[PDB]
Amino acid sequence: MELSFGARAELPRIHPVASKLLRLMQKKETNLCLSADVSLARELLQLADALGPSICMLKTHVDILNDFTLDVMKELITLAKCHEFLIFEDRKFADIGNNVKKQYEGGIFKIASWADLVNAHVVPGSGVVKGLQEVGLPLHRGCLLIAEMSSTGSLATGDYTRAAVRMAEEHSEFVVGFISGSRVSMKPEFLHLTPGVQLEAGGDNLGQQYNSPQEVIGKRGSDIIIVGRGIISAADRLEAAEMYRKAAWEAYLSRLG
Amino acid sequence: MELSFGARAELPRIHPVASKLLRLMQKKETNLCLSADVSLARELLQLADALGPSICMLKTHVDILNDFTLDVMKELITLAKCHEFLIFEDRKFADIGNNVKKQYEGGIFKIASWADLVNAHVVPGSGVVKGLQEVGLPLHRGCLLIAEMSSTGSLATGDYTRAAVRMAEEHSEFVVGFISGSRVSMKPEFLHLTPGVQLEAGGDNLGQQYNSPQEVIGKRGSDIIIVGRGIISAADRLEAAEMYRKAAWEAYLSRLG
Ligand SMILES: O=c1ccn([C@H]2C[C@H](O)[C@@H](COP(=O)(O)O)O2)c(=O)[nH]1
Ligand SMILES: O=c1ccn([C@H]2C[C@H](O)[C@@H](COP(=O)(O)O)O2)c(=O)[nH]1
Ligand code: PRO
Ligand code: PRO
Repeated sequence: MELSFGARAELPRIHPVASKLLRLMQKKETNLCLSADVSLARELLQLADALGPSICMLKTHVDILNDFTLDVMKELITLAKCHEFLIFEDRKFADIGNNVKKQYEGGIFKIASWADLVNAHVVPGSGVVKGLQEVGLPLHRGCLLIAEMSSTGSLATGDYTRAAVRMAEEHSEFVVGFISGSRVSMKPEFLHLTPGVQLEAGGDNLGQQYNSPQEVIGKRGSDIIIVGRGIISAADRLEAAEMYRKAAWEAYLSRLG
Repeated sequence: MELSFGARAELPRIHPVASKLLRLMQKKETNLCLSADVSLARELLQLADALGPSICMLKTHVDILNDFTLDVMKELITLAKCHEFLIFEDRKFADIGNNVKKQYEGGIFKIASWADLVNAHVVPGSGVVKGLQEVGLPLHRGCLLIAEMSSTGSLATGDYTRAAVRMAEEHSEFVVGFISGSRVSMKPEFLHLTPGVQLEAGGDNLGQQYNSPQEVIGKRGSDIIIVGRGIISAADRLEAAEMYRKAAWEAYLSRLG
């Protein structure tokens, strides 16, 4: 009884941000999130424009953007609306509730003003979600909980993963899914996004480990692949994005049957 | 065989940042870290100047500082040198190694350029330390690992805490201690800093829980208290800082015997 992305977008308990995302995934035949891990605004915006049609989401990394301004984010929003993708900020919210509330809304980045999605670690307990929600729910935003990590020695396993799933399921008005390596929730309203993805086997020199789109979407049951260096270190980033999109999309279609 | 702060500063395996910190704690009779959770540079700098003599450390929160500039941090460094306290940035590094390396060195904040200490969550595995170390060791910086958290529902317990201690003990060239609620390492070279501290019992509305300086330094064996609202919401923040300093210092002296 596995539903297509387009049918999941209509589920009774679906969050509006998840619904918007699932609808554009189905329309564009993409379940690829670009991890835009670049330090220059011009490169961020040129990638967003050229790859926009091929992606369902762009993961920003504002903490490394040397020439960040709120105007850069305005131009990114224009591209996101034009090409139809969501903006997901990488910042790892992972503090007591009172702190994440202020980190999400304020400072120089004003993340909640432009990010459709943010992610949080569950280690502080559910106050991390409650603090974020106090800013995000009035703004009609969503959050992803980090239930598993792709890196060597990850402690997001076993009971920790189970606690992340429970915290999501109990905060479904704001939490729309997970960063995970696999399907972790049985409820189809939740999105599973998986980083640590490359076409070829391997890793990096600092604990990253890769699995293929076919493995993580097809066998492990995740919904979306998050891809950084597999695309951004390639010469032709458009062609690379298309190879990842086609891989993730076919893997989804084959599992759906 | 519990050693004073001044003797711990001379231990063979002590990290230079820890040694500097332990020496000024002993000299100034303070084991208080101010959590400067304010949004205005003028308030940050006025607190740093007036409370500098009473603290061993100031925990900055640059992600909420509405008028951050690197010049603000230069003026903070002048005060830190004048009054003799370390600068500890609150940012919860909690990503794969390749990402934390860039987050620590770059973007608009350039944290490694001005922060003596940073803290990291251990959930990603030891790549989080290896990535930070690649920037921090050349800069002669130190790191604290979050082994326990003060908030309700914290998952930093049991095997997770044990993994944080092992990761610290195996990366002693860069990791100088812990954010924890108690002594977690038996090795006296490591510093234990404890947030969630107030003179009175209670908590906040978003999962924070408080224990007293006497409990966390005296009974639980921690070295330093981290105090935010107990000081910054008080009318006279200097008097409040002095009450917390005297509480934490006496608790340390009584345990030492
Ligand atoms: O468990 C996690 C959570 C986030 N990520 C983030 C970190 C980076 O920004 C991307 C992965 O980038 P890549 O260049 O594909 O290795 O996703 C991760 O790789 N693993
Ligand atoms: O486990 C932790 C780790 C960091 N903190 C940080 C969060 C805040 O910046 C301070 C606590 O501030 P306070 O106002 O004293 O509740 O320390 C914490 O409270 N608990
Ligand atoms: O056999 C394997 O696991 C890998 C997957 C990507 C290419 N070959
Ligand atoms: O009895 C207690 O635990 C609390 C501690 C702070 C003041 N009274």
